[PDB]
Amino acid sequence: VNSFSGYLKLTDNVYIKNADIVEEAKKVKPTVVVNAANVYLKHGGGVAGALNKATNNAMQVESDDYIATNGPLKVGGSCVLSGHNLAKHCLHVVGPNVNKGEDIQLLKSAYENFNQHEVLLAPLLSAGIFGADPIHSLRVCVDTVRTNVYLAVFDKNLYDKLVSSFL
Ligand SMILES: Cc1c(Cl)cc(S(=O)(=O)NNC(=O)c2ccccc2O)cc1Cl
Repeated sequence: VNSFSGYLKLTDNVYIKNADIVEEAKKVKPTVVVNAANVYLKHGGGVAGALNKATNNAMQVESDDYIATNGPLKVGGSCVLSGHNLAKHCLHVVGPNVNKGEDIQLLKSAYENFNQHEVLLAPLLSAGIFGADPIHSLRVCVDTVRTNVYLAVFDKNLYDKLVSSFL
């Protein structure tokens, strides 16, 4: 039993809801919140911009030190950093950005990072400003992630579309 509330059960381990991931994280304080990161951990917009704003820019400060030490992530890769006031940990995961021309096949590799964590609050990877079809992202999520994933979808119209088309 965990503290997530109001989710629709899509599969054995995947749950989906219309929610602002920032507000969901602040309320649930999950062990792991997933950020829709880029390879530079520059949290300017989209989900990353919103998560970073909620930490009063502390996520960005921590991230800049991480990059200065380690260099950029790989597309499809991840790193674990602090969750600040939102979660115990933040798993920064880089899905391919379609508005950059990156290979959508890397979306499966990106979701594989979720399997290192028993329970996660997460957005759909590569959705939104990353340019991929959120329906496809959901399919890859369900077919790749084996741990318990709670997907927060900000847009109510998109949430409704995501449920009604799910196979
Ligand atoms: C960067 C990013 C990611 Cl990676 C994931 C999500 S989401 O999982 O909340 N889905 N939402 C959408 O695709 C969307 C599309 C068109 C208009 C509004 C939308 O909200 C949002 C964002 Cl901005």
